[PDB]
Amino acid sequence: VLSAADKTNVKAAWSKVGGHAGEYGAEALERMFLGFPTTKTYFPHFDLSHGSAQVKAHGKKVGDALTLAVGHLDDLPGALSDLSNLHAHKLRVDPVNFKLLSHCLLSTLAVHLPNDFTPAVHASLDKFLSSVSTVLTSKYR
Amino acid sequence: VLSAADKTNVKAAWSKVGGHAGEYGAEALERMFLGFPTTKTYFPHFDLSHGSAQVKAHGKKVGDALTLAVGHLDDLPGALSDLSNLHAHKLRVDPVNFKLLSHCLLSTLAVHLPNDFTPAVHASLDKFLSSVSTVLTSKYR
Amino acid sequence: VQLSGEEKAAVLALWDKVNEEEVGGEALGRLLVVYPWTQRFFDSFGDLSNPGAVMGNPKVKAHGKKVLHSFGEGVHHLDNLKGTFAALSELHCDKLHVDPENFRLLGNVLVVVLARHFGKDFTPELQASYQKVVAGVANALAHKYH
Amino acid sequence: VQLSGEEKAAVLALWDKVNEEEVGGEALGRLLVVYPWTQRFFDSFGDLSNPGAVMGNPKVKAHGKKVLHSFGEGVHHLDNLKGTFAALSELHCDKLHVDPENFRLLGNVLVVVLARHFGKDFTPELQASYQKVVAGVANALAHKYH
Ligand code: HEM
Ligand code: HEM
Ligand code: HEM
Ligand code: HEM
Repeated sequence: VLSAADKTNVKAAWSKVGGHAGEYGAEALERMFLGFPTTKTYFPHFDLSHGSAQVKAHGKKVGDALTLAVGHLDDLPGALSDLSNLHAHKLRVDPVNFKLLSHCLLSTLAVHLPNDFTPAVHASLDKFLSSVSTVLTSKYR
Repeated sequence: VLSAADKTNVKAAWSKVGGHAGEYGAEALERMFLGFPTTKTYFPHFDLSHGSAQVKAHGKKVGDALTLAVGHLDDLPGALSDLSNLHAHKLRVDPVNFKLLSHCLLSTLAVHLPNDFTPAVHASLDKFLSSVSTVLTSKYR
Repeated sequence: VQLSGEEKAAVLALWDKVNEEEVGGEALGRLLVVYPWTQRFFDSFGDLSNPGAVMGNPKVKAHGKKVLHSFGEGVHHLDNLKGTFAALSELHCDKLHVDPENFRLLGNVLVVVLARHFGKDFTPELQASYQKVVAGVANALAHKYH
Repeated sequence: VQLSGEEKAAVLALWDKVNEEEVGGEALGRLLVVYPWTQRFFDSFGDLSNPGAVMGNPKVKAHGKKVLHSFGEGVHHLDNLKGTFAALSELHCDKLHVDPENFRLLGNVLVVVLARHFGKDFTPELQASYQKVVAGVANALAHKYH
């Protein structure tokens, strides 16, 4: 998919994320809900303002799916196919929201890994997240 | 790349375009220059206002490249690779401009093939043009 | 929007020929078929599972007609778009939370449908003026987001 | 932009800690590396062929500082962004013809750079206020296009 150099950078960067993938996934969602209020409509108000358990669970799943993707960069459509059916076919998530989440994920990585989030790594992660987004929005039917 | 159904629709629709591909390519460029003035910066003023030969030549090349793409839907990156080097690496064409041209191309098809430009065909052509655009913006280095 | 006196007259002359029901139904139908995530907002219309179902759906036609009528109000109030669309901006942004990118998408679909219906009379120059009109409407509808 | 009194104070307090040269150079550098088509506008800066060349380039740092200084003017004039950026809108739209999408891209890069420098102090809530600020600036710069 990506270039060999990007693949190398992404695998490397994700090794530094390690066990924090789910925590970063949850924080990225929070950043997204507050920064981009239109994204809140897919979720119960209670889960966004009076709780955190369901957001954290979606956060862990986001983190796990990205970890899976990093291990299958040569075949993203095959590793993430099922998630497109859910997000596009069933829930009809507007594609713009994957761009918003991607920005919030990069923001979250910059906060926690300031020394590892170099310009070259930033560029490769951006391309990775755009490829994941492309797969997630591939099947609206 | 696209789904089997889209591939079928695109090959069919392009057979109705036939020998008019270059003429449609030139008209789509004109529509784009007038509708979206920022796109004019990549070209000599003279070619946009006091002539038409160079626009028509770019138009024919656009049409020929789309015809080539339709015959290689399974491997677009391989058929259009060289054009990405030119448009992205050498000329640094802003990616937004491929979206603008795509819209103007759909507009041009609707003008000339009103009875063949059905909703299903519109949807498949949109996906095709988006895939071509993705390839053309694949190598900024 | 930034329209010359000549462009404005051309824009209004074409609108006299626009059948809001026919064009409206077709524009909304195409939005639903070409950009299927938009279907999330129109569950009440019924079966939207395939192109034939969408284009023939009487609720799609009736709502498309209302959408086009509202575009017509904009075309006749080019100097006060924000004010003309204030209440609609409230509805779309505060109640429905429609992402503004979809306003642009609908505007572009409308232009493609005008092209389909008017053919060669929908010249590159007239399309240019219409692109300024639809951008203007999209921006006015997105006003309550900013 | 739509900012509460509490948000505004939080936004201004963070800006007191912003080194416009350091943050500015880094924001422009990242734009050039992550979105390389933007390099088309900065030929005079010299070698931009790889990340190390870009981030260390003294012209990138000097121009980034000017860009950030101008963001600072916006942060201190949140109630009159259009007026604050009128002349810059003329330059970017009428002279350079920069596509407005790139204004948003730069705004988002700036937010990522603030996050990198401030770490946990750049909370989800403070990022939210900054997103409204950068959207506001992007829109004001795009004003002469509409
Ligand atoms: C990298 C991007 C994303 C990934 C990998 C991802 C992953 C997932 C996963 C793994 C699930 C749970 C599937 C299951 O076990 O039932 C899920 C559910 C869901 N996702 Fe996402 N998601 C992403 C982005 C988004 C976005 C941007 C939104 C909307 C703004 C969204 C909205 C939802 C919703 C509404 C559910 C259903 C929750 C439930 O039923 O409890 N997702 N996602
Ligand atoms: C489907 C999309 C497009 C295709 C297939 C396409 C195709 C081509 C081809 C085949 C060439 C000539 C290569 C050669 O023989 O030297 C060319 C040149 C060029 N294209 Fe495109 N093009 C597309 C879109 C665009 C866009 C959107 C722009 C800018 C708005 C653009 C700007 C240029 C420029 C500036 C040249 C150089 C012209 C010259 O040196 O005479 N192209 N394109
Ligand atoms: C940008 C051009 C648009 C215009 C001019 C427009 C105009 C209108 C008008 C006139 C109404 C009727 C208001 C009422 O119920 O009193 C309406 C309602 C509505 N609009 Fe739009 N609209 C636009 C785009 C969109 C898009 C992009 C979406 C979402 C994909 C959308 C979703 C809706 C929905 C769900 C309703 C309520 C109708 C119902 O409850 O069935 N609109 N709009
Ligand atoms: C959206 C935030 C932006 C702000 C606040 C900003 C601000 C500025 C400022 C303060 C100047 C100096 C004006 C002068 O020369 O007197 C300038 C010039 C310039 N800007 Fe921007 N800018 C922004 C985005 C962009 C982007 C996205 C591009 C293109 C990718 C761009 C390209 C340029 C260029 C080429 C110059 C002239 C400098 C030279 O000749 O080397 N700007 N801008």
